[PDB]
Amino acid sequence: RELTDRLQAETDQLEEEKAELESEIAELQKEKERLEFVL
Amino acid sequence: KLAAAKCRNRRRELTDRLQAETDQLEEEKAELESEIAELQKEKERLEFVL
Repeated sequence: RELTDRLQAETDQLEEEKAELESEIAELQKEKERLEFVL
Repeated sequence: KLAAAKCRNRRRELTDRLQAETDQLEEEKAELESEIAELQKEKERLEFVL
């Protein structure tokens, strides 16, 4: 289980970055929607 | 009429740029999802053999 943990630790890193991207996407869409629908 | 069309195009320009940025982030997210898959694909090869 030693070689598998380095893999999982790198998976964890990528998952944080992915969550950061999803957070940016949602915020930009909220802004887009603000402009589109005039809110 | 033409002046109203200018403000419209400027916002439509802005909303398009917000969408072009979104598409870029979505591409980046897709690349991250590949790398994750390739890593889990190996965590299973090893865990399988081990």
